[PDB]
Amino acid sequence: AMGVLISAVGDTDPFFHDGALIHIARKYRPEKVILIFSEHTAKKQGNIEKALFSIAPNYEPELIIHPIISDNEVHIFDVMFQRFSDILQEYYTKEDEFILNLSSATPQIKSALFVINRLNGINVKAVQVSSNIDELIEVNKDNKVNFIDRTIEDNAEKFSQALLKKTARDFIEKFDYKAALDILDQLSDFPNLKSVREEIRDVVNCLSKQDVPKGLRHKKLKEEEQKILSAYLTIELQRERGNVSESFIRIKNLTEFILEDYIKKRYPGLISLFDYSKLLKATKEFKLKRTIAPIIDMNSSRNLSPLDSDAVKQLGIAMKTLKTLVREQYHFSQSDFNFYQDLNKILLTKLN
Amino acid sequence: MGVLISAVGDTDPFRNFHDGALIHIARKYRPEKVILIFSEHTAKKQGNIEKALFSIAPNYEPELIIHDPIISDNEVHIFDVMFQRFSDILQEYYTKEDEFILNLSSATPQIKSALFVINRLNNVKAVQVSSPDENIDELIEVNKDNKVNFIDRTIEDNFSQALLKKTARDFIEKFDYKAALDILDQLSDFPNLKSVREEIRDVVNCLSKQDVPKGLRHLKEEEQKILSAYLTIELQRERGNVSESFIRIKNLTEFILEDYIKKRYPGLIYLSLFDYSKLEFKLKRTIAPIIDMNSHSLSPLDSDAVKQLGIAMKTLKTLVREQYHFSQSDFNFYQDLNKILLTKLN
Repeated sequence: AMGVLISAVGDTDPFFHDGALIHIARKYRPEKVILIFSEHTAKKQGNIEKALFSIAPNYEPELIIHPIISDNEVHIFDVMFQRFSDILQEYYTKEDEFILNLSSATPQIKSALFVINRLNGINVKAVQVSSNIDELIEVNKDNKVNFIDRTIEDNAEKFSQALLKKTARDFIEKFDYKAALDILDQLSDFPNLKSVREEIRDVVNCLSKQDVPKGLRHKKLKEEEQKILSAYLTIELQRERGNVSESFIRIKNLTEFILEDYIKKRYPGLISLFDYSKLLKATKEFKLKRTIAPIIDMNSSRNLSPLDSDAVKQLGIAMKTLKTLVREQYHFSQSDFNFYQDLNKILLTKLN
Repeated sequence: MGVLISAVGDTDPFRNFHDGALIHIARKYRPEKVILIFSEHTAKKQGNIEKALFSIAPNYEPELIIHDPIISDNEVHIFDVMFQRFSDILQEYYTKEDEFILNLSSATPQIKSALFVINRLNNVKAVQVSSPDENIDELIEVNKDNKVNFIDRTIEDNFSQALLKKTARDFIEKFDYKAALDILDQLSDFPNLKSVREEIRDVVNCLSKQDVPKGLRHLKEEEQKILSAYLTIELQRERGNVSESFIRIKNLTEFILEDYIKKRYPGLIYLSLFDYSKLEFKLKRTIAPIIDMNSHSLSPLDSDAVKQLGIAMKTLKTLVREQYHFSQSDFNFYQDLNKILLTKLN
């Protein structure tokens, strides 16, 4: 990797103490002295060099002269950004660092450098500087090894990630872990990366597989619990999203899973929903038939290739009878019915 | 409402022959809310700026907002300081309903920079006006651009939205309509925007309730369905919802194997797939894999089952095309819609 200072050369460069460029270049000690001079920054072409080189021998750089800058369009706003946005675009800096040495030059440039660096969503440093050719280049106030380095970098989020974060966040809170996941995998290194990713990752993987997610692998009463929880929220979570045709499947599963669970106990089996429906009466069932009814009104009603509109309610009304249904047959908890709410709350706040 | 948050700089109106940034910019884009945050120096020309503004032309005098806090002359040349000072100013009136211009010309250059910084970083726009006390009427009357016909050198340049766009692209390119939708939903107005959304929405809506997308509605009535369901199943596999495939495939075969014996011999004898498997010695060798997926209890799918979710897809795929001639002109619908969509977004 090498360091390229994609920095211009205004009135300040190169000159008791040196100029932002001199300092900028001198302090960061790079391997690419990118210089995009302008109409006035012609003159300084001559000495600017003599400065950069003559600072210290046996420390030789790349001094690449930039399309001269536009003696008129060097105080033009959007132009400044357009030129520079290109200038940055030129040397993409795949595996090197850009020294956006935007401390010196014409206002527009300075502003523009910043907006570039600050915008520029990747590893590229934006920088500032706080305030006889060979003659001056001898008595330079920072012409030694151990000098007061006034160079101080920006150290921002890049703001690229900002949108990324926000935009990925809104999905996690939107209940869309798949969305969130992808968002996140784009996101460049960040502490709470692992915890966001790893978390999202475990949630993702688990859901698809049809296992308990190995996060909500809580101390439940065997598979029947974990799975019974895992499903119970697979449908809930699901219903949260969109898949209003997922419900039917999930429910009709559980509607059975538990249906067979209770039947397995009361009147030990001793052998569809109509198998439930019939079994309900004769086999120590009465109150369960009321419960299991609407549940079994949806599954039969659901059944062509059309989709009713009262079903959009029947789904809802199905859920309460499926939530309520499970609470009875198994005594879970609202503390353990927040699995993902927690996940989201730990998650969201881990994002922040 | 169009409300420009303009600085109150020294070269205000009375800035030579032509009109002066503030008043200049203001006229050009005729705003309804002439937002002005005036600092210590510019505090003098507080009244004048009112005269010129209003005296620019009648039947177009907006309610101007004198900035709530006086600007301090310690933040004149103030670099980042003004950036903050700006940062808050913008935040004060988010007015996502309305739109804003950040007058490039304003006053101290730092405040300028900030005004830019504010605008670049992130609904409201801004453009400066390229170059050429107590005058009052003297200034206004003999104004060099003080007449309806004037040269509009106030020309502004034209990021986050772009980034969001691409962000939302990939989702469409991943075949995630909900995603794409979302990132669109928030997105602002654009030329393709309507269509990119409109279709997206119709496809989500179309996929939502058991019906067939507007586009996909081009075959007979049912054939639309028999097929318009399939691509459902195909879209499924795309985004790893393996769980959905089984019941789609299942519903698929039988919706067809039945709608195939409807005419090839009405028969009576829910009609389970086990029933169809009995009722065509040749057919009963092609729909074997679909009957292989017949045989869970809250349990998961072993590594192998994900294969079955595939051989069956080849079972149902070839099953679709065989019994109904459709052609790869159909089962590219979404392959195209991607390309239409993506082309569109461009």
